Amino acid sequence: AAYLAQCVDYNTSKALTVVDSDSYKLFANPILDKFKVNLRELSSADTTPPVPAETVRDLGFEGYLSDFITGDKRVMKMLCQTSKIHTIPVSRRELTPAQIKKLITPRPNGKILFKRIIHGNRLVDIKQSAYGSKQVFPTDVSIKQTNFYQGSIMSNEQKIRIENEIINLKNEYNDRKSTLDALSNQKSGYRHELSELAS
Amino acid sequence: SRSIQNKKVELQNIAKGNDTFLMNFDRNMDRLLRTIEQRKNEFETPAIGPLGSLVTIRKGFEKWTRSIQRAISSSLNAFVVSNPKDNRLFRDIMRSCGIRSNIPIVTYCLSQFDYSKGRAHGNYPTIVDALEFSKPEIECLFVDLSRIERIVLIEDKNEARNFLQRNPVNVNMALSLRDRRSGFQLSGGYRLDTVTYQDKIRLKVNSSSDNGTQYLKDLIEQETKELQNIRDRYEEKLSEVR
Repeated sequence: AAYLAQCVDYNTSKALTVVDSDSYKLFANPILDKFKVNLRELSSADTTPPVPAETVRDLGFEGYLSDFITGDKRVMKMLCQTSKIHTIPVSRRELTPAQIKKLITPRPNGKILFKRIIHGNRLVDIKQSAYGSKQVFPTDVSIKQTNFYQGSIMSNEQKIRIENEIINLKNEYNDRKSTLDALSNQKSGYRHELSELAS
Repeated sequence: SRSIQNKKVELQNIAKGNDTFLMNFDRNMDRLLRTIEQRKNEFETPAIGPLGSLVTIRKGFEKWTRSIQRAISSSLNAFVVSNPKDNRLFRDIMRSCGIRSNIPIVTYCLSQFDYSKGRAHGNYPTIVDALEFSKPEIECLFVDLSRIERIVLIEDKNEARNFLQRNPVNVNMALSLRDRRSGFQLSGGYRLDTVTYQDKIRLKVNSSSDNGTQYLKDLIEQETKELQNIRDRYEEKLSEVR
């Protein structure tokens, strides 16, 4: 989940998956006016990793972000095409520095092997300056965990507060019921006295 | 009322002058800058900072001065380093000085270069034209990394959509005005995002912080108006019920 949140921005992670731009407009006209929610169009790019997972794992990886998440077919397809999770060699093992520097140097194929990788709890993006020295340069940033993409309680505090509210309201209901019973007893006594007086 | 109080607190903090440009990026950002300057031994390119003085907001763009501030303040935290050893030294100095925030590392030596290869050719002046640049090395680094030379600041939502549909020479991003609280970021021809302007002015603005103080005062006034409207509506409801 942390890897998905790092590779796929939270705006896209909160964005509604839309099949096409036409439906995007047609269903954003009534929705965006009410609630400002990002909409990510279902693209049509590649859905499979560009290279076999063996070559990726030769650097010390495990697989890809596409392999590391599941979910709705259209949403997963949009993630694989727009965000291209399958193009991200993702792992929970940090790469060896030798292979890291091998990736820093452009590969003999003409470019770097990958522009976005995840090793351990860190993410490395390798880019190149458009002009000037145009050095092929990496960038490593630590990856932080999150509870997204997990239908689990963590507002746990809200659950406890609501349970306390349930208990208090049930107790109040029982107390009111007891007061009603007392009122009924008083009414019965009054009616008994009235019957005695009438007799 | 809590939102109004938070806006008042922000107004007081900005007005006191404690929201200094040096501390705008982070409270201990200056500590990190001093440490990298003192520990740029492995840095073939010094991790020069702060870049807000070198990359300041320019007038005529107060419509998205906050939007440009947000964008290039998210992008500004990336400094210039040469080799991954410099990234390790950056992490070491972060652990040493204990900077409250984290600085992304760009492993590219500073160099000055022409960006006319992908210069934006549109009616809207580029972000480079929207920013005062002092150091040519830092200016070139920002242009290359952020691709601001391929961006024209289109001023309206549908105008941005149409202009991106036209796709002139190097037109990728559009920063349109909706209000002083939030604006529009547009890309992809029809991709539109309503983005709230960044409250913390990390990016240096040539205009004094008093503009931010007055903006926060206006925000407080509008939120008090909203509070009054809500209170009156609920008072009407409760009066009818009673």
